[PDB]
Amino acid sequence: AELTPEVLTVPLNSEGKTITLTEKQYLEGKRLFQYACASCHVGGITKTNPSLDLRTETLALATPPRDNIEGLVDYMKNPTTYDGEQEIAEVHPSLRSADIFPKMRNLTEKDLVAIAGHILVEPKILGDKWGGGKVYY
Amino acid sequence: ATNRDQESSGFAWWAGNARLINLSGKLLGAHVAHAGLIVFWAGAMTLFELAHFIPEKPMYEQGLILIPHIATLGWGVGPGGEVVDTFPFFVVGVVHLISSAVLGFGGVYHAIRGPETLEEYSSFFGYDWKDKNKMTTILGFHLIVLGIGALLLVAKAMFFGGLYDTWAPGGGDVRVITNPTLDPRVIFGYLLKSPFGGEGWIVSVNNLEDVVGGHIWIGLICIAGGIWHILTTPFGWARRAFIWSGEAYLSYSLGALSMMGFIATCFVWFNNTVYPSEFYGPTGPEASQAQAMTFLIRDQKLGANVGSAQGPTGLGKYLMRSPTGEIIFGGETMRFWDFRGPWLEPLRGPNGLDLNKIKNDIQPWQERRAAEYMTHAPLGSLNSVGGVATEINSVNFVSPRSWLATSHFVLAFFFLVGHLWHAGRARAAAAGFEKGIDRESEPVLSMPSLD
Amino acid sequence: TTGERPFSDIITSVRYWVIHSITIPALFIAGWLFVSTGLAYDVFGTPRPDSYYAQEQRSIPLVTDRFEAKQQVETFLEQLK
Amino acid sequence: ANLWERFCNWVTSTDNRLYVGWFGVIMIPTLLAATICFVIAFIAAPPVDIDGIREPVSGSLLYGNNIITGAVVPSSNAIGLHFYPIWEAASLDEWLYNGGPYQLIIFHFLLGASCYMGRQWELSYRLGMRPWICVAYSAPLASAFAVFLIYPIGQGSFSDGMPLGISGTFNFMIVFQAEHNILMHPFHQLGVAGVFGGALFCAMHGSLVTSSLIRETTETESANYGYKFGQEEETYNIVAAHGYFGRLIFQYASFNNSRSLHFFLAAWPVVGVWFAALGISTMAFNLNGFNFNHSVIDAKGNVINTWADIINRANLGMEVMHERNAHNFPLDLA
Amino acid sequence: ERGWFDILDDWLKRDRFVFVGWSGILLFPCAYLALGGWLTGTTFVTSWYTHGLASSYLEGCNFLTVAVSTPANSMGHSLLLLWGPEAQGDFTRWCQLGGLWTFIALHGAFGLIGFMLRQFEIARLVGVRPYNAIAFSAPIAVFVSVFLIYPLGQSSWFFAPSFGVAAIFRFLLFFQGFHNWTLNPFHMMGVAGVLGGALLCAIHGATVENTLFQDGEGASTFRAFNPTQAEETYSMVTANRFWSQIFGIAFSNKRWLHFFMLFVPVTGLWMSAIGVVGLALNLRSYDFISQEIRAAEDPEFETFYTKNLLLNEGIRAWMAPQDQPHENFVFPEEVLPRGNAL
Amino acid sequence: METLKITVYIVVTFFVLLFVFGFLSGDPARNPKRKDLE
Ligand code: CLA
Ligand code: CLA
Ligand code: CLA
Ligand code: CLA
Ligand code: CLA
Ligand SMILES: CC1=C(/C=C/C(C)=C/C=C/C(C)=C/C=C/C=C(C)/C=C/C=C(C)/C=C/C2=C(C)CCCC2(C)C)C(C)(C)CCC1
Ligand SMILES: CC1=C(/C=C/C(C)=C/C=C/C(C)=C/C=C/C=C(C)/C=C/C=C(C)/C=C/C2=C(C)CCCC2(C)C)C(C)(C)CCC1
Ligand SMILES: CC1=C(/C=C/C(C)=C/C=C/C(C)=C/C=C/C=C(C)/C=C/C=C(C)/C=C/C2=C(C)CCCC2(C)C)C(C)(C)CCC1
Ligand SMILES: CCCCCCCCCCCCO[C@@H]1O[C@H](CO)[C@@H](O[C@H]2O[C@H](CO)[C@@H](O)[C@H](O)[C@H]2O)[C@H](O)[C@H]1O
Ligand SMILES: [Ca+2]
Ligand SMILES: [Cl-]
Ligand SMILES: [Cl-]
Ligand SMILES: [Fe+2]
Repeated sequence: AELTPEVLTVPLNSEGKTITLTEKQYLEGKRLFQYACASCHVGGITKTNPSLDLRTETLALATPPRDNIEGLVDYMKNPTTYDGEQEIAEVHPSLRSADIFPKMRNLTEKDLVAIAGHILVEPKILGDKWGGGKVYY
Repeated sequence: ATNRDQESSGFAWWAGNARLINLSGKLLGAHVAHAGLIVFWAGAMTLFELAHFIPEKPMYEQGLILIPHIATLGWGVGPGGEVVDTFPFFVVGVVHLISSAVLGFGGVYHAIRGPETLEEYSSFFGYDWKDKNKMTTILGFHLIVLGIGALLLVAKAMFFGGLYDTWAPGGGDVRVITNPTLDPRVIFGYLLKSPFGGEGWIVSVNNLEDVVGGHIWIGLICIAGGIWHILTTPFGWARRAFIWSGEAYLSYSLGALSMMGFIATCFVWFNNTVYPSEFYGPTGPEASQAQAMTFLIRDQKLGANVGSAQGPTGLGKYLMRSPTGEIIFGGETMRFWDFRGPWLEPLRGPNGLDLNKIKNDIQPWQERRAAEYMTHAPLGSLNSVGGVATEINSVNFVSPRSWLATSHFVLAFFFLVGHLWHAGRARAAAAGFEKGIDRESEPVLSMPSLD
Repeated sequence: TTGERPFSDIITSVRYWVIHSITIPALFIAGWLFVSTGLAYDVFGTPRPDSYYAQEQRSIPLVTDRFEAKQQVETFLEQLK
Repeated sequence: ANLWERFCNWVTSTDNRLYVGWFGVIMIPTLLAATICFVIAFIAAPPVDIDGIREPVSGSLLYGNNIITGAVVPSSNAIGLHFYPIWEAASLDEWLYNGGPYQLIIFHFLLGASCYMGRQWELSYRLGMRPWICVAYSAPLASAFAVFLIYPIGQGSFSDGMPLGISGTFNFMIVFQAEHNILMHPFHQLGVAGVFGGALFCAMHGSLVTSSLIRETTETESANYGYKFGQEEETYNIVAAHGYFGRLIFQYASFNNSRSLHFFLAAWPVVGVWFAALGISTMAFNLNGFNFNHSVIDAKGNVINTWADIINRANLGMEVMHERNAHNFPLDLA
Repeated sequence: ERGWFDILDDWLKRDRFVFVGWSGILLFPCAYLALGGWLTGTTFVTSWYTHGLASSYLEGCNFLTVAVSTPANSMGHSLLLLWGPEAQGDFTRWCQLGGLWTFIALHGAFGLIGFMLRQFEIARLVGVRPYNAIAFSAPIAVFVSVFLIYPLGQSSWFFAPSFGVAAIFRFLLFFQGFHNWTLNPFHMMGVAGVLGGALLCAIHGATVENTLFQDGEGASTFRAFNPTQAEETYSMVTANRFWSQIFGIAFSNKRWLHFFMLFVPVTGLWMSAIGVVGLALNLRSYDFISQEIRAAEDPEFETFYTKNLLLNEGIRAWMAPQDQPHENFVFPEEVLPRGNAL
Repeated sequence: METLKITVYIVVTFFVLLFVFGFLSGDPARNPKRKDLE
């Protein structure tokens, strides 16, 4: 098995446009995810709130949908609760809250795309392991 | 080659440094060269830390143990422990590194070039281990030096910028200490606290006024005793109780260092005042309490009445009573209810955690701080996979508190072994049987049989 | 002593090092090339990183018969496209 | 000859059947207290709420235990590291419920055993011996400190101290593997080499000396009567032993110096057990064994399992089942 | 009669740097091949087709995780000869099917026989009693019971220990979860023998070193000993008085002392071997029936015995699907035993 | 419980003093060889 362009092709937006990441983007997304996100999200779960995971099926049913690049990039700028009703920048890392989450200060727009691409590609590789927790270790 | 082989000295090569016992000049060289190594490491390690340091990451995510020591003293940091200026870290490293060349130079000179013995050269720098007067005088000088060192910390705190105060109103900040605690009932009352849970002996010091005032007392005490030991000679009761020899003196210091290493191990594990969690990461108690707080907050936001939620055991799922009645966090963290920290004390009332404050006054910065500390608990593998032993690879993390506590327990243990080794040997050498039993004089042969 | 030349004699002799300054690196380089040419994989039947699985499968090619085990492995190897 | 000097001369006398000495003055009462409490508690103590969840565990013989399952149960998790002498309880019945006896036993035992180590130094001084037998005893002594005191301190509770029982020991070991992966820690591995090697060199030295006993007896009598207590001459031929063992391996792999041979016999297990003690003592601060979970990844990024991942599955099973009612939140952080 | 047999005997028994002997004809090829097979396998050979595991340096494993793994369960107890009906002479297939495991195990068994014959042979030539060989029966009993008898009682070689560090750790944990092996009194005796032997090693070595006679002037006491001296180098009388007054009892017979040091670890290993023979048949010390009857009926009855069985139950359910891939266990999340929260 | 506490405090203090005064009582000289150690 190989990391092919098929694997690296993910939804860009809700209208069905796709974008194909490079292997360098994917690996950059993994490094930046570890840098800024894995302390709570290792393996696609959420340690401080295990009810919400990073499975694509879970992201598809968020409001607004987060199962694509634009939704995930928007989440990292201005995160909301699962139903979209509330803005949680004050307790979740984002560009809007880079003053209180200093690791977000040196993330650029290009970095957000790569992190987003990692989150969308990893389940295509790991299957149930992604967001499955210890049962699938 | 004076005393530089086994036949002349009686010591094999693997005990070669024992050949130095009565060669004060080379022994001086060895000690000065070695201090140069200590100062070298401090300087070089700091520079390595600085080169590898990203100011946007918490120190505790970066494998730093020296910069946190400097930051705690009030250099380079501002409110909340944010790094505002890395130049002080640079200075501290460079100056230690440059100084190590001076110490290395003197050490190499005295070790191989200078006079091997100092008694012929200078009666002031010369010494005999058995001269109780000279030994207490040398001890007296070094007590005065140590006492000055303690007063430098006071001067830093009161006159040269202050100290980083994790408890400062508004999130932690550098603060000048204007009223150090001088009341000896407070300062010495720390020494008589039990070392067990909820008391914690001196590890429990929780405010900078006590820290600074304790160093004033220690500075004076060391200077006074240093003068005392210059002017006096050991009394008769002391003379009869001790062994007076180089190895014996070494053994006493090994005992002392082992004890200090064990205390340092607990200090860094439990204390979050002189080891601020901003720089070192949360303590183990702290991260465990932070998890209870995180899920209390999450569930209360979902509509749970956390005060009346009965857990599976019948004890409260979120809150319960300590054995003396205080309201505390539930679950396995019941063991950690003695934890105090700036992010938690606003919820504390006279009876412990206050349900009204919990319901109404939890600020977003507290939720942030608890989620950060819960996810940087001091658990991790030897290859620096952060988390419980069953976690997958992803997070490269081992808390500085674990690094500092494990290393100093190991060092303290071996220094206790060294004390036993050298105290037992000093006693035997003084009495004259450290090389074996004299066949013609075997003591047990002159004793009555046991039965 | 048992008659053989002492080891300390041999390994401080120029002739020993004239010989072994060649034979030691030559063996090392042969071992390096055994891997770098990919020959080790084929001698022993060890998967390369891209041959543990087919592109979309997640099942192990586990041997399940005693006397057709050889053919089972060959069949698993075909199915790698 | 005043009464204090008389007392000191009796205390330090080399003529007592059992040496007392100054360490013995602390040793004797603390070991007696710990022994008496242990025996009574092992037989008759009521169940103990070890994990603080009002779920008492029965440890004594009268309450349904045999020799293998019985234990003196660690004190309650609700107490953590607080000091719990009898006089801090409102009654003996409270003290028993909360595992009071555990604290009394281990504190008196650790004091008594530290003084046992001092007593070994002390008698060697009175007899004109070299001083370091007590340094060998520091290795088992450090190990007891590791499981009764140091590990409780790092984890914040004497309830995670080792129970004083056979099956209690096994419980402690299994949970330790789940929470620290001790099998993958090099200090436990050095400890295994210490005690495996200690047992190997024990049988080795025993077999070699026994193999080279000098014929002094007939076949109908025990060869042990060929040695006489106090005799001046060695009872075996070390040259024949060295000649056998040097040929078994090669000549330079064998000892012909009895003094360095016996030093090696002392050092190997003592150093290994030191490392074992330090493993427990440093995993007390959660610096755990090597973690290679999902370390091997294929070209696509599939996880390729190693034996390390199979170990992890076993550790998870121990993790999720231990103390099954004691955790309300998803991470077992202590 | 000085025929070829006696001339060969002459050459085999020459006093050389490495003694050879008749025993050496068995010992050296078998020991060399078992070691060479382990190094070859841990460096280059996979366990993908037998276990679903990477297991070689080539694949990225390290010293702790490499192994030569057991064959697949479907091989049964096949000798797995290179020329046998499974591999059929194909060296690559043989490696993939687990032929290196039986190769190492069988050459290792015969190497161990050869080492023990070497101990007899050299002892007979030098003129010493053969107690070193007798003591070596204990490592042989352990090797044969764990690597041969145990899997022969089970379904296949697959359940034997695999030859690697972490693979052996998995073997320890399997024995706790499935066999409750810590509860077994034959293991308990083995533990006593091994820890007691380590204890005797430490205490005897320390006692000799601290009752030495001053037989020289140096502070390094090692030089003051001559292998041909007739005198004891340490005081048995002083040693005996020390331990009598510290511990109550002491050795007084030096021959008994060194026989005892042989006896204790050798007997311990032999006892552990017997219990493992029982486990070959699943004849475990798993339960105490009296405890189970009480606990079934009285849901307030809890002991460290019942606590450990719950741990075993966790080990079995959580490790079995990955550890026994040929069984095809599919355990949905909802059937997995778990405590609260974890 | 208070009587128990005072008793233990007194007992422990008694044995500790014996230990300290014991080793203060010329202990280096209590060996079979050289007494003159001071
Ligand atoms: C911190 C570690 C340390 C220090 C400071 C010393 C110091 C000393 N050792 Mg000890 N020793 C040590 C560790 C140390 N040792 C260790 C680990 C072992 C076991 C191997 C020994 C075993 C041992 C034996 C057997 C002996 C000593 C002896 C000595 C003394 C004389 C050495 C000599 O004459 O060499 C001469 C060597 C040289 C001239 C070669 C180079 C030496 C220089 C100093 C190298 C320094 C390089 C440095 C980069 C230059 C910086 C210059 C710059 C600052 C300007 C000296 C005071 C001797 C002694 O006791 O004499 C009475 C002796 O016989 N040692
Ligand atoms: C300030 C601390 C201190 C000082 C000044 C001394 C001084 C001395 N010791 Mg003592 N000792 C100490 C602490 C100290 N010791 C401790 C903490 C222990 C317990 C381990 C000992 C145990 C001990 C024993 C058993 C003996 C001494 C002896 C001696 C004398 C000869 C030392 C020598 O030449 O070693 C030479 C140095 C070496 C041979 C090198 C040792 C190498 C170490 C083990 C490597 C450790 C690994 C390292 C930390 C990390 C790995 C590095 C690697 C990756 C490169 C000398 C008076 C001897 C004596 O009694 O003489 C009177 C003796 O027999 N010491
Ligand atoms: C007080 C001692 C101490 C402590 C607590 C730390 C802690 C740390 N170091 Mg530092 N460091 C130290 C001393 C220390 N160091 C010394 C002496 C050096 C010079 C060698 C360094 C040079 C250094 C570098 C270059 C780096 C670190 C790094 C780190 C971090 C990662 C450590 C790691 O992964 O270890 C791995 C674990 C081991 C190697 C285990 C060592 C096992 C030893 C050999 C056992 C010894 C036992 C005993 C001493 C011997 C007894 C023998 C017996 C016979 C008596 C961690 C914060 C890393 C970092 O993150 O920097 C920001 C990094 O890159 N350190
Ligand atoms: C504590 C360490 C120490 C001690 C006790 C000594 C002691 C001695 N040295 Mg050595 N030396 C040392 C370290 C030490 N030195 C260092 C670090 C170096 C490199 C600079 C040297 C280089 C050196 C040389 C080249 C010579 C000596 C000589 C001597 C002898 C005569 C010195 C004298 O009379 O000065 C009189 C006192 C003074 C001049 C006062 C000096 C005040 C200093 C420089 C200012 C700082 C004081 C302050 C406390 C420093 C704090 C440092 C701290 C932060 C680390 C004497 C035995 C001489 C000798 O061996 O004769 C044969 C000699 O020729 N030393
Ligand atoms: C490095 C520090 C240091 C060292 C090595 C010494 C060493 C010495 N001092 Mg000096 N002293 C010092 C600092 C030091 N002093 C300081 C800072 C002062 C000013 C306060 C003094 C004031 C002083 C006086 C007035 C006297 C000495 C004396 C002595 C000599 C006898 C020591 C003795 O018997 O202790 C043994 C300790 C005791 C007997 C204390 C009682 C025993 C208790 C019960 C032990 C408790 C241990 C326990 C674990 C404590 C844990 C912490 C605790 C606080 C809770 C010895 C040479 C004596 C001497 O001969 O002077 C010429 C003497 O009369 N010293
Ligand atoms: C005696 C003896 C010994 C020891 C020795 C020693 C221990 C020595 C020491 C030494 C030392 C201790 C030395 C040091 C030196 C130092 C130096 C030489 C430094 C320099 C520095 C510099 C040059 C700097 C630079 C810089 C800067 C300024 C800035 C930043 C960057 C950099 C870093 C580049 C031995 C054991 C061997 C043996 C024999 C005898
Ligand atoms: C700084 C500080 C502080 C303070 C501190 C202090 C004030 C301290 C003190 C300390 C001290 C003050 C200590 C002491 C110690 C002591 C010791 C450690 C002792 C010892 C002793 C000994 C060891 C003895 C011995 C012996 C005996 C017993 C018998 C006879 C003989 C002899 C002598 C051997 C505080 C906490 C506030 C806060 C923080 C900071
Ligand atoms: C199987 C087989 C065979 C055989 C083969 C062989 C015989 C091989 C050999 C092989 C070998 C013979 C190999 C070897 C290798 C080696 C190595 C790989 C080593 C390494 C080492 C190291 C790495 C080291 C390390 C260390 C230590 C351990 C300690 C000290 C320090 C150090 C760090 C140095 C035949 C063909 C018959 C047939 C088919 C099957
Ligand atoms: C809480 C701990 C308090 C520790 C207090 C430390 C204070 C130090 C003062 C110690 C008092 C000096 O008094 C000390 O005791 C008595 C006095 O009868 C003597 O006691 C001893 O003397 C000699 C020592 O050579 C012995 O042979 C003899 O058996 C014994 O009588 C000590 O030699 C003396 O040194
Ligand atoms: Ca003086
Ligand atoms: Cl449990
Ligand atoms: Cl919990
Ligand atoms: Fe012996």
